[PDB]
Amino acid sequence: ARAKAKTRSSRAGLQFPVGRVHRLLRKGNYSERVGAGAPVYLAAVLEYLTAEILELAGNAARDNKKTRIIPRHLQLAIRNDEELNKLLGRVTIAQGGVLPNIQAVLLPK
Amino acid sequence: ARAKAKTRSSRAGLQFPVGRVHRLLRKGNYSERVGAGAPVYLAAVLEYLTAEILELAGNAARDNKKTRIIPRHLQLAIRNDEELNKLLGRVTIAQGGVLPNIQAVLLPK
Amino acid sequence: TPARRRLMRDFKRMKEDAPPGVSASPLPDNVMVWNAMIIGPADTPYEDGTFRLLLEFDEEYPNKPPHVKFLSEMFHPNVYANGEICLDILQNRWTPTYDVASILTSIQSLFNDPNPASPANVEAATLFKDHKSQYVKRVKETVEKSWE
Amino acid sequence: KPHRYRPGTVALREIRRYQKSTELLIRKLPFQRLVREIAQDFKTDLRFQSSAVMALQEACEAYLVGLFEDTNLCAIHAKRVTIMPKDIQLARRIRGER
Amino acid sequence: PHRYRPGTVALREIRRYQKSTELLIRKLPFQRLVREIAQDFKTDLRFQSSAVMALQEACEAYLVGLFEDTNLCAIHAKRVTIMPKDIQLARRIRGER
Amino acid sequence: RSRKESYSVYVYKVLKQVHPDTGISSKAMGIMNSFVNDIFERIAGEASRLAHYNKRSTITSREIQTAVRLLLPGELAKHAVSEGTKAVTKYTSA
Amino acid sequence: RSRKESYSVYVYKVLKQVHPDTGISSKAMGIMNSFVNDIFERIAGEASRLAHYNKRSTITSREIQTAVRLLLPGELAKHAVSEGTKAVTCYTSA
Amino acid sequence: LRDNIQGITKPAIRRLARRGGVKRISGLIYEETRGVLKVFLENVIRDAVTYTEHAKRKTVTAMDVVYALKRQGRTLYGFG
Amino acid sequence: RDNIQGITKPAIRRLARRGGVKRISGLIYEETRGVLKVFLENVIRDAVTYTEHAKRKTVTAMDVVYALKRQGRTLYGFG
Amino acid sequence: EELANFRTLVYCSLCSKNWKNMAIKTCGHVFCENCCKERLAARMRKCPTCNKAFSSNDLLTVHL
Amino acid sequence: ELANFRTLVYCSLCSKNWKNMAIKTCGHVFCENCCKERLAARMRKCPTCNKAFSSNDLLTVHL
DNA sequence: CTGGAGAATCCCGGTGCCGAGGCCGCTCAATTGGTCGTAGACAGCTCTAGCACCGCTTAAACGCACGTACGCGCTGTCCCCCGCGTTTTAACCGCCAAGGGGATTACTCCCTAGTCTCCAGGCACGTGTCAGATATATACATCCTGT
DNA sequence: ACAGGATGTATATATCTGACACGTGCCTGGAGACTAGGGAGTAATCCCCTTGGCGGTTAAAACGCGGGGGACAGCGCGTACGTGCGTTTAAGCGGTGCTAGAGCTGTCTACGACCAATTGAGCGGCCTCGGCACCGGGATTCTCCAG
Ligand SMILES: [Zn+2]
Ligand SMILES: [Zn+2]
Ligand SMILES: [Zn+2]
Ligand SMILES: [Zn+2]
Repeated sequence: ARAKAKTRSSRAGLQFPVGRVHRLLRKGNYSERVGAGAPVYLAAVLEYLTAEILELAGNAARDNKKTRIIPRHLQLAIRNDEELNKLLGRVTIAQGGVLPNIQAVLLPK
Repeated sequence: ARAKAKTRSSRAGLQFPVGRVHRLLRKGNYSERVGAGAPVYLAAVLEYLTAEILELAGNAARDNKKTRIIPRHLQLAIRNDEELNKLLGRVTIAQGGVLPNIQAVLLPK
Repeated sequence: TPARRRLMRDFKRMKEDAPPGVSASPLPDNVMVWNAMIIGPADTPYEDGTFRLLLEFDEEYPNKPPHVKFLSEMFHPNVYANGEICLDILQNRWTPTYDVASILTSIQSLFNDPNPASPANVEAATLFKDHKSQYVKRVKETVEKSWE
Repeated sequence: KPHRYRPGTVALREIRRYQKSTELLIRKLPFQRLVREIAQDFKTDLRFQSSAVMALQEACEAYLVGLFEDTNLCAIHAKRVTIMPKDIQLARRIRGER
Repeated sequence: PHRYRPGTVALREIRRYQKSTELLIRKLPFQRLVREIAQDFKTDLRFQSSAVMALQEACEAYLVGLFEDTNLCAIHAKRVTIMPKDIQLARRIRGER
Repeated sequence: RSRKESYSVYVYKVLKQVHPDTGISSKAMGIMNSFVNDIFERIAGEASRLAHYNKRSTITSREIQTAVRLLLPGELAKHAVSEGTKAVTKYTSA
Repeated sequence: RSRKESYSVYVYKVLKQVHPDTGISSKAMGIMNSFVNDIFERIAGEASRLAHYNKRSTITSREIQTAVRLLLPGELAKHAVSEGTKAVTCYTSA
Repeated sequence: LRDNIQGITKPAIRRLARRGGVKRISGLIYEETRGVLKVFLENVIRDAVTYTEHAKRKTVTAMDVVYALKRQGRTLYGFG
Repeated sequence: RDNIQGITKPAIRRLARRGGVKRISGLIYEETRGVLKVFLENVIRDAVTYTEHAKRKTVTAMDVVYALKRQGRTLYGFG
Repeated sequence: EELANFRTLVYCSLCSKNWKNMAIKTCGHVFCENCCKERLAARMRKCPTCNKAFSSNDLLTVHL
Repeated sequence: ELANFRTLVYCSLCSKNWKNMAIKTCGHVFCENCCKERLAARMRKCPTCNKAFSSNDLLTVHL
């Protein structure tokens, strides 16, 4: 009978977990101690990046007249966005394929 | 009045310090606990690698009729050895220069 | 294979021209395993002892240093009790040119001339260097046990 | 009268066809046999998870497709449309693999 | 008078500069470039001389490696003269463009 | 009967918050989980290196902000820093 | 008046053990110290990752075995493993 | 198992090149593609087996392959 | 401004000579001094973020070394 | 016996399968290029005979 | 084969002094007497490959 | 350059199915509340080093004229790659079966963290001498034009 | 191909010099001894999933052939880049001066680790229906050869 438990994620207005991020920071052997705002900052950054990629992948899936996001749409969203492409330039996505582009020299004329 | 202190490096027949390596392992936030043989093994590996590079650099210095090793000889020794060149392939050595190689097409004929 | 070729050569060598006080021979079904015994060399407390050894070889002979084990108990500054010997030529100084006969000659020579700079048995080194009488008594008892 | 496309038309159409799909291009069973043969050189009687073999294959087509994209650029730089074994060598040497 | 054919002085320069380890860019004009590249991040920054020297060593090593790669590209294109197409091909293959 | 944790619930909440009438496959959810784990590891490893460089023993929000600046490029970092600062301010105010 | 640590004494001992009549410049010693620190960090970081992957909390000599095998190429790793094993055997025997 | 590199067939290599946007292909490119693939696989599997035998198990898991690829700077998503 | 012109034609030529280049076209001097400034903006931007995190006003050599290591271009001889 | 001696003199003492055709510039010994190269590949830069350190550039081929 | 070995062991020019001196420029091996005689007689060109040689290019060979 | 023929692609409709989406224990992980020691913020002081300026030397950058070597375009040949049809092979799928080995749980014991004391190896600071840089006069190797 | 002249270029000698190798005082970090607790090595058990095999379909691979498109060699031409020489130009070195700010020390307080109790949120299991992949069929477009 202390008080109703309010999540640190709901205190900061986030969807990603703050307690899980704090636990993963504490057991990952990153530092001797972990500050209070570090998990809040990291969860917000992760949620923002997830929202960005999901928005772009949803746009890509909608451009293909589909209602589910498959790895092809994630690959298209990442490789079409200049910022995400450089963020994830060394990443292979399973069942992702490539961007359709043919060199202008190979085209007939 | 307990016993005369013997270094763990002399007990293991090494020149590199075992105690300093153990301290650096313990203060590096690599793991919660550090085994007894880990510093002994790591110091031996470091000593072997330094011995290899120093031997090759001494060979390179004696090929240039000099008795003191400069960074040029270190660069030549590292880039002339096939194994060490791949071990240190992304390493820039200050004041090391390059190796003399001219493409056969550019040579006059 | 040239490895087993060399092993047959060493078979002929150790079967026909075995060095004094030593012997070695592979198994007829496996030239990769050799059981050996050495008669103690002269001018030693180890003299005329029957020190049996088991030698096991691989295809990396003689490119990589193989292992030789004693079939007899060991007590020596450069020899571990478990039959392992602190010798670079099979540990750190491996050479393809070294053969079984040459190895056995080196082994029998180190009986007369130990190299305590490479200590494997600290107790044996201490007895040999500071307590020569106790070391002699222990070696005599050990050689007697080798006979028995 | 037989009908034949000019050399290049079906190549362009299959470039479009294979740049739009996401399937695996190497046959799975021979790729698995190759993986096991290569693994025989490090440890005997190893066992492989199907997901591990699939991960290896997903890595291999991605690597080869990237290498061919670099090879096509080298070939175009040499002012031709046919990729040759020297283009692969140039691409692999510039990236730092050879 | 004496006149060397074009391609001999260049080869001697290649041999000369592949044998030394000196810095090939002048110190002061490089410091001035660093200090203006750094003034759009923070105003009135200060630099250690060792920091500027490390920057110069890194830049010269990077440019020398890029020139080796762009020479390989030119030789692949059956030329001996490098040109910006070669630099662009090298940069694109190494994943910098 | 081990229990394994993932980010599927939160990724699915963000998906329904962004595109309310769009779904996601199981193989795409695994890719998003891999992405979240990879970014978590990158930022945490960079913050640990910053703290070690500055002879600190605590990873605060300042170290994570600096790590985000070092990792994320261009405008992607500028928006992420704003989102992190807003979340920290709201958390401290609540 | 702070005291800073380096590997100069040990590198100089190894140098006089290998080439007894060869010296070394001051700038070459800095490069050797940087090399030693870089290799130490690589091996320690790989061993930490191995221990975390196997859900262990101790870095033993087996983790450094594996880290050396992963990092050093070809015969350079074969000789390094032998040197490490001999040192551990000698340390445990003495 | 022996001579399994020829299972990487000419049409498979052609399809891989077509996905890479290659219009026309020389006949000598196939054997070099086999060579490059063999080198890449020998590099990845050597680390995967090292991870497997450090854990003291006889089965190579997908996580071993993922770690071996992540160690080479070619992180792969979708397998854990 | 105008300090990119301090990277002169002879300096670029001798960098190419150390790289092994036989001859250089005239359109390369403006290409390499743009490549060099892109590289410098990439390195200095990380070095200054290290300095700001340290709450310093001077960019140290170890900050440059960390900025380079962060890009996979580790440098020996400065710490 | 003298034929066996000349076998030893002409053939590489290590391999005993090829003629001596590769000499060490530092210690004056001669072996076969194959054995010298595999010893270099073993990262063993010491003479088989005199154990003096040497390098690849200290190796020179010889004819007859 | 015995005659062949006598030719291999003894210097090609002299057939009486054992081959003990190597030439860095061409890799042939001869004897010190014959090579110094060549040098003193301005016969600084190789017996076999006619390559130039001088006192600096002598390398002693030991079995 | 402008039209038909044919092949491929695209668009629409009907059908099944299995995978995404929702829902219910329940168990463990997140939350709440005190307590305490120490990590880090803050203020003050020191003195190292970074910045600014001035003058002289001169090495290097810059500008111009010439000529030739190389980039580039055009042409022709032929061979090697491609498109296609037919036959051969083995990949793929479905099912069955046996067992090796991954994945847990208990238990114990031995290995390692933590603490206190001691002392010697390594660091900071002087100091002299020898390896190496520099200047100069060579003999020797190399390029280039005329032969 | 060959020879001589002119220009870099390697070599030996002599001289300075400052950086390295060594020696000394001291301190603090490594070593030795002990204690306590939990991390992991070992044994046992369970059952998931890896491997092996067999048979049928058929899709992909292999082989052959005809031809034409591009790779490559050769040749001519003209721009533009290397080379050398004379004229700025500003880099480099030295010397001096000023002061911002890096680095250290000493206090002290907020803050994160630790621990115990509590509860609710997400995980595993379990259904269920609609997005979608596929098959059938018609409409549109792209390529190619004849006109
Ligand atoms: Zn041989
Ligand atoms: Zn020798
Ligand atoms: Zn002679
Ligand atoms: Zn000759």
